[PDB]
Amino acid sequence: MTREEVLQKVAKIISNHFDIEADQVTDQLNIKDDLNADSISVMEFVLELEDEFGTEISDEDAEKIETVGAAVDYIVSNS
Repeated sequence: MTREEVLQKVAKIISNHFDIEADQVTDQLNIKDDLNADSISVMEFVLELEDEFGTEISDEDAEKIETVGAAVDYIVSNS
């Protein structure tokens, strides 16, 4: 629910789904681009995060909030 739990989970699920480093994952390293994750996948990642954390993610911002920081900064700031 907090920035910690969220940041961790996201970093884990992401570092687990892709071949990125859970330690390298930085706000300046968008996974969507870095990993080049597909578009459809976004519909899934944006869901799990919205479910686990329990927050509504817009359809537009959902295209920007696809980075380590762009994610937590959204889930947290949104609460």
